[PDB]
Amino acid sequence: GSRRYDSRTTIFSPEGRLYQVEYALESISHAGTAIGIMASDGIVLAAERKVTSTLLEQDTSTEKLYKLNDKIAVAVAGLTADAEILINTARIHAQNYLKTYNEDIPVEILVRRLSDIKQGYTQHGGLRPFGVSFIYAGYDDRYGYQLYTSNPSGNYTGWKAISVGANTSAAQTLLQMDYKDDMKVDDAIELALKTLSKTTDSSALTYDRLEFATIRKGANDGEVYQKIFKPQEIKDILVKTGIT
Amino acid sequence: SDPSSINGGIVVAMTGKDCVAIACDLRLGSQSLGVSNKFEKIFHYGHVFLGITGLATDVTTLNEMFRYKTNLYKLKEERAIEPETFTQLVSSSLYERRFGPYFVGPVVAGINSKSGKPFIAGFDLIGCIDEAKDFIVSGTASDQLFGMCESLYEPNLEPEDLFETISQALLNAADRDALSGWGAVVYIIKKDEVVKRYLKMRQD
Amino acid sequence: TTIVGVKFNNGVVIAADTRSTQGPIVADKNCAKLHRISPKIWCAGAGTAADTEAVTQLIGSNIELHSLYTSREPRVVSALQMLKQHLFKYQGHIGAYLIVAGVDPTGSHLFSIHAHGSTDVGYYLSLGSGSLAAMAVLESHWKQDLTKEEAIKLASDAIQAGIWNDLGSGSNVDVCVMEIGKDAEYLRNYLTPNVREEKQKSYKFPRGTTAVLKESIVNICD
Amino acid sequence: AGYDRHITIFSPEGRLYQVEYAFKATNQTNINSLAVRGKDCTVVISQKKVPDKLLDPTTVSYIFCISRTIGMVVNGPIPDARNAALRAKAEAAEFRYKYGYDMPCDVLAKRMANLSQIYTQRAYMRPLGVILTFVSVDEELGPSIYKTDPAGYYVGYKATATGPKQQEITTNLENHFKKSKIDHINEESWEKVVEFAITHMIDALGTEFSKNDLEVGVATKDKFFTLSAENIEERLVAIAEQD
Amino acid sequence: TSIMAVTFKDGVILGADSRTTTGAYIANRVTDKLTRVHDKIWCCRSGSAADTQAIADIVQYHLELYTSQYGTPSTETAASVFKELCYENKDNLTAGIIVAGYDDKNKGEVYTIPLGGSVHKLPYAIAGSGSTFIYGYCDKNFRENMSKEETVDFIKHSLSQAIKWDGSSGGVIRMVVLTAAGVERLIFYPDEYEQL
Amino acid sequence: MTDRYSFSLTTFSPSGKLGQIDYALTAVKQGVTSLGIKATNGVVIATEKKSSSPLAMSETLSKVSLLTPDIGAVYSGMGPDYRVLVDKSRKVAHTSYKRIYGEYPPTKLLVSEVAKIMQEATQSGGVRPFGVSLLIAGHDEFNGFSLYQVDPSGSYFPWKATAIGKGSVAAKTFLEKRWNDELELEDAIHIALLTLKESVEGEFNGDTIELAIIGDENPDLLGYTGIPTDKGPRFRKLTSQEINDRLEAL
Amino acid sequence: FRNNYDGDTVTFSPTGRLFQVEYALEAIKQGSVTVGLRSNTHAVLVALKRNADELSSYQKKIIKCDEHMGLSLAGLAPDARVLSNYLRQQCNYSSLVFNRKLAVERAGHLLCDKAQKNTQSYGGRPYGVGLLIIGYDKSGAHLLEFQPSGNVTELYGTAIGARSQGAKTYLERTLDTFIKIDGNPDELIKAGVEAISQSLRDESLTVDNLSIAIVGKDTPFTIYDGEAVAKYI
Amino acid sequence: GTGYDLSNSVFSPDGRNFQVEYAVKAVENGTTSIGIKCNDGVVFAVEKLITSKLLVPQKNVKIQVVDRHIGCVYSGLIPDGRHLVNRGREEAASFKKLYKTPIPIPAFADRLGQYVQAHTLYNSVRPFGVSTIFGGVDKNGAHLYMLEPSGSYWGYKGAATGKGRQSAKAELEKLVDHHPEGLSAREAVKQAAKIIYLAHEDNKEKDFELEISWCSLSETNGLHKFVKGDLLQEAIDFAQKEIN
Ligand SMILES: *[C@@H](CS(C)(=O)=O)[C@H](Cc1ccc(CN)cc1)NC(=O)[C@H](CC(C)C)NC(=O)[C@H](CC(C)C)NC(=O)[C@H](Cc1ccccc1)N=[N+]=[N-]
Repeated sequence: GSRRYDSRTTIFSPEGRLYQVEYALESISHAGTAIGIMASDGIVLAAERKVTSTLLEQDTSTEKLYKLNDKIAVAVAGLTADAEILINTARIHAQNYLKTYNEDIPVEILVRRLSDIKQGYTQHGGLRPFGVSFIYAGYDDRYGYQLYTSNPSGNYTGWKAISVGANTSAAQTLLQMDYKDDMKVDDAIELALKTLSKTTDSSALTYDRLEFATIRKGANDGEVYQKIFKPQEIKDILVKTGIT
Repeated sequence: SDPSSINGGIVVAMTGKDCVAIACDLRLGSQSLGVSNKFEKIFHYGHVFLGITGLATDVTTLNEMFRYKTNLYKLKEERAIEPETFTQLVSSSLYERRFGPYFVGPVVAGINSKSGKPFIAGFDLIGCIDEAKDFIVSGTASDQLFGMCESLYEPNLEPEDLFETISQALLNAADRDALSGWGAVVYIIKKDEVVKRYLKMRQD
Repeated sequence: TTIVGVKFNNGVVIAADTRSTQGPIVADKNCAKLHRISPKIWCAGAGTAADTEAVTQLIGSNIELHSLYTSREPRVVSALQMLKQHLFKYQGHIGAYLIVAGVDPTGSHLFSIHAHGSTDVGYYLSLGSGSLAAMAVLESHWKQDLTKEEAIKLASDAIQAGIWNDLGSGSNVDVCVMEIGKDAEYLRNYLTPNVREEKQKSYKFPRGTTAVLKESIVNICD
Repeated sequence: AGYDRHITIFSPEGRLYQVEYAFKATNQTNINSLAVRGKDCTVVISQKKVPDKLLDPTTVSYIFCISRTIGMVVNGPIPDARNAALRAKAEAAEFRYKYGYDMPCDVLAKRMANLSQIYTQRAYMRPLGVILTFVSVDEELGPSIYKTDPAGYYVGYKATATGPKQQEITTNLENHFKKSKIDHINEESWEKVVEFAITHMIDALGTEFSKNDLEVGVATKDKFFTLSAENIEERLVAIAEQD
Repeated sequence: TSIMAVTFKDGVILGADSRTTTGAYIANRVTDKLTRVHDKIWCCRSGSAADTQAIADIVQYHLELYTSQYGTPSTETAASVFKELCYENKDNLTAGIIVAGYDDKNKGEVYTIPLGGSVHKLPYAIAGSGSTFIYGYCDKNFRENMSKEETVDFIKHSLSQAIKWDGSSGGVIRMVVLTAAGVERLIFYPDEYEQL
Repeated sequence: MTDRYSFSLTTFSPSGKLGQIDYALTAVKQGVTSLGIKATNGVVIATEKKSSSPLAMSETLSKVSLLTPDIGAVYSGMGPDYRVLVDKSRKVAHTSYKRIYGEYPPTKLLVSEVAKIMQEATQSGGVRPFGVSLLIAGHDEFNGFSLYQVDPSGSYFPWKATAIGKGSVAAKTFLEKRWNDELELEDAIHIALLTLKESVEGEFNGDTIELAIIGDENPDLLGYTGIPTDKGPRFRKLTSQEINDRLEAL
Repeated sequence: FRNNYDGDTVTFSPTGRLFQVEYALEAIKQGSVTVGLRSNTHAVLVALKRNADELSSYQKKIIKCDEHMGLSLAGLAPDARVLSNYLRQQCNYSSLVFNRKLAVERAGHLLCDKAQKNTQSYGGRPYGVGLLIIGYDKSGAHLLEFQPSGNVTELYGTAIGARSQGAKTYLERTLDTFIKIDGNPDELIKAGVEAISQSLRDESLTVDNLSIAIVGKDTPFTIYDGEAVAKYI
Repeated sequence: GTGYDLSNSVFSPDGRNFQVEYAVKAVENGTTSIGIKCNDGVVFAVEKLITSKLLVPQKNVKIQVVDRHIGCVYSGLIPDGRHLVNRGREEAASFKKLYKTPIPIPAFADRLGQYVQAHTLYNSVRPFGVSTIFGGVDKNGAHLYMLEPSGSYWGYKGAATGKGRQSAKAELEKLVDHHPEGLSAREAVKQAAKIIYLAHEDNKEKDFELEISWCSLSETNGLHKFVKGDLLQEAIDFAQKEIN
């Protein structure tokens, strides 16, 4: 019958490992590096664009940084198409919660639900897992500023500073070296740019190869504001930090 | 028996010179018994305003539905919805429930952000678009509102003058209806600012 | 409602009134009853207005997809077959009474569809509450081989009969001419014989007439 | 890994071997066929080979009457041919019922090509090892030839040929249209267009035919029909009184 | 509605009026009730216009698919397809259909299908609201193996009386002749048949 | 009977590569060269009509297809896979958008819908990925003019100018030299014909070249007059004559 | 060769054989022997029951389908339960709907068609049991042999299972004798006991070992076990 | 490479379906059966290998009737042949229910043809291990057909399949040449008996039983009937006379 061509995506190895999960994590380790850093007064999302050309339109481009909610945003590492499938369902779940309780969905509940969908493809279905790793930056009135990460296994953890994609071992060592608990967002913006510039496989870190986002509660407002940095805004902050 | 006469309430919209106005009463009732004097019937999603009359459970449901839909719209389009586009969204959403309809009379009011053109629209319970240039009325005192608007209305009224027109059209129509009144609220919508005013009226 | 359809020597013309009613109350004094299925196939609605609007837009959407699939101009028989089979399926619950007309690679056509799914074919047709007033004019002035100008005049006179004599109809006359060789011309408000006279008094209130309890500015920008 | 040649999945080269082998199954019958357009007609000639004496010659056919207007000649095994024939007839009747007018030749071709594309993408449905040539006189396009393959590819033709000796017939027709400068056979009656198709069939293949060696299908305004053995015999007498 | 089909020496002729009414109003006075389901198989429609049009369209679809596979269907086959739709959906349909077709072997045949969904093969059949008034006339005037001229006169005189008494019937008398020669359309105007 | 292929045919290899995607991209590289250039007041998409036979009519096979009156698409790779995607893209423009909002989808969203269909062909049971890359050019009120490239993986990225297929590497390099942010539509068409010439081996005329533009509204292609807001489609396919006139000024 | 084409029943071999069907037939030859034989008035089933241990019971081999029909099994017992239960339903359907006793010939056609469906579809396995169906209908006494391949044959006498060739050769020789045993059930049973003893090799047929069933002209299908088969040993 | 013969719907490098060809081998191994089209009907005949004296004579009927005018005979896997007839009986009943008239033979031939062809399209189903010779009398004359495991069928003057198909086809070809005017129903029954006896030499090791059936317009009123009693013995004697 059809049994002959079955790869068996949801089976254990003799060691107790999940083949497709391990190989999907190997796929992500080649994708552009995404870094999230939590500060006392906000969260910083930074991402390095993989493969760029002179004729690539950057102003309309969005491949790694996505807006799920007015308070929650994500950094993408892996397959862009596979990410958008999960991103769309996450946006629906956020709106389902708001329709049910008349309140914005707490960050963890959205993260857990997406991780459970990723888990589903690991245990049943016979389908390949999503080759995507997310970094969740969000705010709710319970835990305040939160930073999560999720991978093809369906496992999620909280972080003060985390990196996904290429050169994670090098990036995590640099972050663990220069991070402090009383950091400001402006300091966290600088750290993210310094860590990426040192882990870059390319020659120099320019604005056309970067995506930047901050989630801050503006002191002159009292509400949480998301700011996806424009090509010019990334170009400005690149000069101020001392990279040019 | 009639689901459009259990709770009561009225909504009226009017266009002016570079401005639109939408007004509603605050009464929530159960037949003859008055229950609440705070039930607002006008909602907004970005710069587009929507006033809903009829069965209150459906008024709340549709508001939660259109908040749900405009939020997902804003995330995909990367822009706020326009009054013309939202009108079509309401129309298609109501007709989706053709043989099990929401007992409502929705009213869309707003100004297009790109053209600066004033826009108002009305619907029946199954989604037929009534796009009039002058005024749109809905509710238990729709007959009274039609008579007030047809007489008082004149084209190209200034924001300050349009307020007086819509407020007097709402107040006098509500006083001839047993299921309407118990306070009122008027929205004055411009390209840059929107003013919300609570009206002083009879409480009987 | 009052809607008509008249065929002439080189095409077909449809006309309608512009009155929309909620029982005895006029909701829209100038509504568009002439809808477009495809560029050269137009439709006139009668009965449940939401039903006529949605059934025209659904078939119009499917006709466009069929046109792109077949690489051919939409046919009136196709719109007719898709409308009747849809309406028959719902046993007349979708209260859509339509006069469908248009020109295609096969020629000029004029049909009328009822809510239950039944279809008719003729040179002159009428539907709505002013159908009998319109038909009376059509049965008195129609002749074979009409010119474009004669067909517009006959269809316009039929709508006027519905406007003056039927209470469910009034206001303006909308006309759409569809000639075999040319583009379809939609004449919005072809006649306006019902302009409301200037009011005897201006009812502009002096500023500060209405009593206000509370005032605040609404936040629109996110 | 080596199962890329067993099911319809991509090979390292970006090829689909099951589709390629389905093309090879089309020449299993060893039958050649050609299609030409007249001034207001379309004619298909196909080789008729009856090897066994126990066979009923009247039942041996590769030309099908799909609808009143559309006819189809098939190159490939007869079980797959009749599978495509029954489906085309079902699609033709359904189109007329749903859309009120007879399905055009190019539309049916596109529909059958879309179905063939599905077998190219989905694993459980094998491709049909047949090449379908649809012919009719369309009410909008006139005389039409549209041919579909196991790959799901389809295109219109001025004239076409299919079979093991396809290239010999193709180049023969190519050279004629380079000479005539027109894209059709300039002839009023279909009989002479049938005569043209038989003549060029003989010139390309280098073989003479009897009344039982050929199979002819003619498409005219509002009708497609197939010629009997005596109708072909009359056509073979006419070409003999020229050479 | 007044519909009839009469078999004769050379084949069969179908006859119908042109009136469709919505109460007392004549919505269409030039209706064609004689519907083609196959080249030489036609039907007479009575009852609900929406029902009869939908049934006739499905039968025409079935017979077209039949011709593609098995060739020209018989009149009995066409009547069976009509019957299958009428009988199986008897609770939802109001359709009185007379099926009349020409065969080269069977000559002219008539099958009437009343409301219940039964089949009745007859030399001639009358149906519709106006047919009740001509039961006595048709039974006394019908002969088997009449000429084309005689059959046209028989139907013309019968339907004229049916139109005269029945308010639901009227307009013009339409006829379709089915023989080996082909298909012929006939039409008779009020100024002719009213004074018979 | 019944589809027993409920499992994925595309799986992750030990190296992390998705084999069937890589092989689908290989099939695109074998395909005929197609390009797209975005100007200030329009977008142009062009390809070569590689005629499989001189007897075959090249007009009956359109490689450039209209999706909405303002959006067009071109491809490189497997022809049959493109044709079914066009049918799905046209339908999803109505079902997922037009029947809801009463208007046609913006270019970015329709591209996102096409990308979703192609993504599902990578993950769903018993299917292979589409062996095509698409260049979708369109216009909408709030975004202006845009050009997108959709890959077999379902990944899409916006372009100022790009090419896909046989000589895509050589064509993109030439496009990098000639493109600027001040190009007019006529300039973009001129560069398009220059870039495509290097890929074309044989005859280079209006009969062998297929070209379409997304520019100004065409009231003459609307089919009706009377409604002021309706001004016509922005998508326009250039005729064989219109191409030949611009080839003389090469 | 064989290893590549014996994975499932859906696959043919290069020679045109179905090995999964052939492996299912091997399950019969492993099973205990059972003998069927008939005359013009009666039909008899004689079955040798098999025990696992000397502490275990001798597993039943004969199942009653209806008042006029029954069968003996050889091979997988649960597969015989499924097929006998289906035959019980088909005999029941004919009696309730048509008030008609199901013909033994038609009963064989139903078992043939049910076993065939397991040999053409993927996922399914062939039945691993052979059946000997006896019955008295409107056309007299009958005996049928069922095979997992789907093949059903009407026979005067037969035997299936281990060493069943010994009994089959006996019945082929005694053919002219037992076909004429009419109006005497005791002599027909003894002929079947003499048949089953030809297949003996390990032990001799004892009281709790022997199983005999009979159906005929004025005899409803009844199974005799233990004390009731003592006068035949 | 190899392995193209393991799965059903798989095309081999030379465009062949081996699983279908393997099913033909099951037919060739099977018993010989023939069909003769006469002047106003058809005659079917089949060999019945007597395995032992235990087989009850004239009981194990192989030839089957579809509707009341179609006769079917097959060679190879008998259970597969019964499955095809069951489908044909349902297919004939479906035709009569909708169209009133009994199903035409060319119409019935395609119905079996499409059904057998369907079993060559999937790897979840196995091809039929039978070649079926069938036919009868309808509106316009008599018809004879032979259906192959591939789904391929044609009209036949004389059909033969099984163990001794070559000996049968040789005898059938002699009849077509010597009788261009057309054999009669009486003669076809006698001749069918001879052909089976002559084709039995390919299986002369085992004793056999002869079974004949016919459907003639003048002899059986166009209804399928079995040859029994005197006419059967007359045919047996005609064969036993010309075998020596
Ligand atoms: C003339 C039809 S008639 C029946 O011959 O008088 C007009 C036709 C029309 C067609 C298209 C447009 C363009 N959108 C406008 C008008 N028909 C009407 O005026 C109908 C008359 C009904 C059938 C009595 N009125 C309506 O459709 C109105 C729409 C208003 C709000 C613009 N709606 C209704 O009357 C709703 C009917 C209804 C009630 C319960 C369930 C479903 C439908 N009632 N409300 N509200």
